[PDB]
Amino acid sequence: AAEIYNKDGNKVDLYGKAVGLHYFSKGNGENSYGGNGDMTYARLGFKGETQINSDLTGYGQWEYNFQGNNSEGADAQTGNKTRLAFAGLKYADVGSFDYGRNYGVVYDALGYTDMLPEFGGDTAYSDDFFVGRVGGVATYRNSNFFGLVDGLNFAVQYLGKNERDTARRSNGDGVGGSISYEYEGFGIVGAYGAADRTNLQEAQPLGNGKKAEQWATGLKYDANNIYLAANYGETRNATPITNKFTNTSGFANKTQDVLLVAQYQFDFGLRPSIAYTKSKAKDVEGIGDVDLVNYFEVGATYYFNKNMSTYVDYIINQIDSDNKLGVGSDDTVAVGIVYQF
Amino acid sequence: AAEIYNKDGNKVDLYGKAVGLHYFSKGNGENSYGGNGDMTYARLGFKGETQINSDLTGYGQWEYNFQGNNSEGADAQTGNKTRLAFAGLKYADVGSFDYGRNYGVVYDALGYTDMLPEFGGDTAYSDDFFVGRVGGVATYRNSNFFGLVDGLNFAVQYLGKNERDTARRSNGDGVGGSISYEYEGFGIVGAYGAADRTNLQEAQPLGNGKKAEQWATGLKYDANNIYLAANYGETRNATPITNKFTNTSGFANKTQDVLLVAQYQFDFGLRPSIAYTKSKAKDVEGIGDVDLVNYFEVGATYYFNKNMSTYVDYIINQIDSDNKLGVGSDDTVAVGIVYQF
Amino acid sequence: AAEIYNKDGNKVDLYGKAVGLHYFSKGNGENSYGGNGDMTYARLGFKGETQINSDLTGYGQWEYNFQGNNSEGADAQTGNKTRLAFAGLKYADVGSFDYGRNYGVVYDALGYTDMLPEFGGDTAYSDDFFVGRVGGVATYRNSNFFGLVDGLNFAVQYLGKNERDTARRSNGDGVGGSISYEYEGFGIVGAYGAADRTNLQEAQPLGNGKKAEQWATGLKYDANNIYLAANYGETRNATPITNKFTNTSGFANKTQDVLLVAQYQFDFGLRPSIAYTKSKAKDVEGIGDVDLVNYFEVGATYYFNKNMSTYVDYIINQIDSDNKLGVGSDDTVAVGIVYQF
Ligand SMILES: CCCCCCCCOCCOCCOCCO
Ligand SMILES: CCCCCCCCOCCOCCOCCO
Ligand SMILES: CCCCCCCCOCCOCCOCCO
Ligand SMILES: CCCCCCCCOCCOCCOCCO
Ligand SMILES: CCCCCCCCOCCOCCOCCO
Ligand SMILES: CCCCCCCCOCCOCCOCCO
Ligand SMILES: [Mg+2]
Ligand SMILES: [Mg+2]
Ligand SMILES: [Mg+2]
Ligand code: NA
Ligand code: NA
Ligand code: NA
Repeated sequence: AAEIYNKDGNKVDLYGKAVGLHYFSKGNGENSYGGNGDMTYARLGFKGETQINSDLTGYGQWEYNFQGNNSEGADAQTGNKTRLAFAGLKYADVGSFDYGRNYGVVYDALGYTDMLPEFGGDTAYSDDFFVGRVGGVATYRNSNFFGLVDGLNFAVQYLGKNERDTARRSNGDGVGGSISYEYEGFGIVGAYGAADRTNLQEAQPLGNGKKAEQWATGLKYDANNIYLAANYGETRNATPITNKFTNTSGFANKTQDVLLVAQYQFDFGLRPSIAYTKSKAKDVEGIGDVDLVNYFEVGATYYFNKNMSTYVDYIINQIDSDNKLGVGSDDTVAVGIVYQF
Repeated sequence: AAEIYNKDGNKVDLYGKAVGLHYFSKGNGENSYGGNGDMTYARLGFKGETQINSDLTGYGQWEYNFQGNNSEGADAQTGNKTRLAFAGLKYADVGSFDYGRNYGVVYDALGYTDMLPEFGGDTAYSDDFFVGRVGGVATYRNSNFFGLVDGLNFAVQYLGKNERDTARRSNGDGVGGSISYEYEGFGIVGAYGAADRTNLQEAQPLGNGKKAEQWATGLKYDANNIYLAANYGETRNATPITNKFTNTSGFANKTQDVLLVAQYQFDFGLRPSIAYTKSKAKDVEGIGDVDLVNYFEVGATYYFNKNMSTYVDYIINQIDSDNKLGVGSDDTVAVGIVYQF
Repeated sequence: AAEIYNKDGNKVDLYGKAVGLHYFSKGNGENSYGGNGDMTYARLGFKGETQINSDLTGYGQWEYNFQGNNSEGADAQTGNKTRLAFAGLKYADVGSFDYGRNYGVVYDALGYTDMLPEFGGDTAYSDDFFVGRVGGVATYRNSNFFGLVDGLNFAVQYLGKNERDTARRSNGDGVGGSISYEYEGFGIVGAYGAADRTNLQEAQPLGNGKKAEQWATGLKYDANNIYLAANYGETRNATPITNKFTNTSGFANKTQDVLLVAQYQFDFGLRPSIAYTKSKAKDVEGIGDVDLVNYFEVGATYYFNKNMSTYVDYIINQIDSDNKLGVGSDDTVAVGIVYQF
């Protein structure tokens, strides 16, 4: 970001990017992984930190998504939203605490493989308990275990109920945590969270139970110009799904999720990527097992410098044309050009 | 704010804050003063001023509210809006003039008690003629009476008609003004404004008449680490109300409004607050007298520095369970953590 | 704008303005050129550029419109939108390429007369193929013809299909280009673009054909404190129209468009303006010829400096009261005060 202020212990960055982005899929993209057409968007945000005393810092962050693929007519606001808005306090060797809209603690694990040029991170749904950005989350984090164990971190998070007007975007009270260890270029992590479901969620035809659960483990290697990561995750009554045939909606009673990525960064800027993502629903009403996501990725980002890049991301979709939920089976390739600051 | 530009007589500040905020009320908060659940939000704005010559400055300001308690789904924009957008000119000892969306001149008085950690300021409704932020307002202000009387200020404001698609947010043409005097830590102020009502407003079942009127007086003391203030106000056909029982809506034929606040700022950061707010509707159709607001406040803000604070604000709601308009009778307590720049 | 960052070859400007703005027209403005009432708005944007090496720069830009004439109620978002969002690369003497939401290439011509204090530029519709801002546009530009011919520029633009939920805001694939030559204070330009229409567009009662076409030529003189410009343009199946009598909608089978402007900039700040704009629809179903726009403009901007200005813009509307499409026939005058940075 661009440091717009640095005095008296307070630093503030404005940050953002403009992403010229286009998806190419068969026909109207209706049956594809990512869709088709212009997908241009921009981001803007601020990130501030104040040194309160030697041991205490305060911080806050806000981040917004502005779609650049809408007309200036009545659809102008489609897909626009606040991504993050939180504030907190960090006290040396004791931990940090923040509250607001922020990443759910299971993303402490899922973030490991969420590194593809355009796609990937498919199981880190927004407004989905602990796996993505979510509102009303209070998060305690500790780095290097009170300063005693270098590389050992943990987090505990309280998720406050959000009774919204859709089952998809709602949640009940919940709690979760994570622990990670980093060592010589490697990181390993485990995260788990459980929460009440709301009545509206329970009322949906797909998915059954009073609690939602999510956990994931991850390994990454991030050194020597290589980035390699693997996630496994499982969820109960937590992953949102829709049956396009019956026009029903709800949550998968269970999923088993696998994500893999490998990338290499050449000195001259090129960063090729390959990945695999498979999210498998189980015990789905009227169906049993059904794939939600299943693809191989081949892509590349070319970095001109830390402000400018382009990329192509090809998704070789393995979902078949007779997927029992109606999941699209066609490939999608994204091409993007990115200015960021 | 953060000064992002200062050359050739032009200074521009970017400013903002991230407010992690949660309300706690009985049950679903449906019958409470403030509601219940996550209430996180962020603000962003700019404020600019150009020195045109020795005697003339130009200025402009824009300010936005981004809710942080919405999902990234279809409710993403709920409660998002521009709070201020105006530009003006100030000519030494003659006065300033600005036009756009800005505070109505009666807020020159009501601002005195609008100082609680989270709540308070209940009668300074937005889009309500002269008491809060409102669109299309042209405002002339004079400080120290043409430079002749230190501490003596006055304002005159023309309110342009806003025919909106709700009675609640509309207004006709109007005019108002205020005068204030500050002396040795004290301020006293009086403000009055009157405006035409629109046909849509006249058509509502609650409230009757062709003119809306609002006035308020205020005293404050702001010195020696103390802040104490009192407002009295009266309105005619101006305060918006709803009868939850009859599902009718409109404006109170009259209100009488009292707001009191007392705060003390300790050197180490703590700023306790106590307050009282009672807004009383009179001659309401089918009812006569009915309280709209009636509570005692006890709260505190802890300031770490000028960038970081936390607060708790407890509203001891005195509205009774049989309030004839259906006003909520339950208490609400807010807890907030704030980073601002 | 305000340069918020300048290190390592990357420069970023934050920019914006607050425009206090009011329109005055007969009655409710329903039958006027511009409407009536408060029209205050604000703009915010960023514009970045990174020097990648001696010959290569990357850049990005985002720009937003925040209306300041809405209430903070349910109409809060009306007329808010992203105006621009794109990123690109410029390689010395070879050209630049950008993609995202940007000006259609025919605006390379229409921009010449789009210089009035408040109005004007009437044929540069947004989301209208090549004449205004539009989504999904890939644009190649060359300055000084590969460095061989000073003042000679050209552009080629690919317009990607946007199938939106309104005919008005949609378009099919298209291509266009422009060429301009500047010399001794003068500029001349020609621009043309053609694109497929979508099925939804073809389905509208007004307008008939599979292709939309737009072209325009322009001359400007911009020197010696004078600004004078002329545009001529023609369109096929491209200009959006509505018959208020039949409540039908679509596109004009053809238009012929003329825009003229002349302005002079006095040293002390005053910049008077006169203009003429006439857009004439032809072969309109059930009507034949009908004027869409037809007015003379007289106005002035007073510049205090590069940050602060005021203006008045008077539109002498020549549309007659029996216009066969229901186009408003009444005058409109805008008064504005502008702070910008
Ligand atoms: C002390 C550190 C705490 C780390 C807790 C997590 C341990 C597991 O390592 C996760 C490696 O990824 C494995 C992905 O397959 C998952 C199958 O169960
Ligand atoms: C870290 C990730 C490791 C994964 C290895 C990636 C290999 C790329 O996969 C190529 C599979 O092509 C199969 C083509 O099927 C098309 C059927 O319609
Ligand atoms: C020369 C300065 C002009 C000030 C005009 C206002 C005078 C009144 O003082 C306001 C003090 O608050 C009293 C609150 O009770 C109101 C009851 O009427
Ligand atoms: C500047 C303000 C001066 C106001 C003094 C504030 C005193 C705090 O009020 C405490 C009242 O408690 C009454 C409890 O009733 C509960 C009934 O459900
Ligand atoms: C080599 C430079 C290329 C320029 C191509 C455009 C040439 C025409 O000049 C445009 C002057 O405005 C005339 C407006 O009337 C239009 C009537 O046809
Ligand atoms: C560069 C532009 C050159 C155009 C010259 C502008 C002259 C201003 O026009 C004055 C026309 O007034 C006609 C009044 O009709 C009113 C009927 O309701
Ligand atoms: Mg279950
Ligand atoms: Mg009355
Ligand atoms: Mg035709
Ligand atoms: Na169910
Ligand atoms: Na009435
Ligand atoms: Na047609």
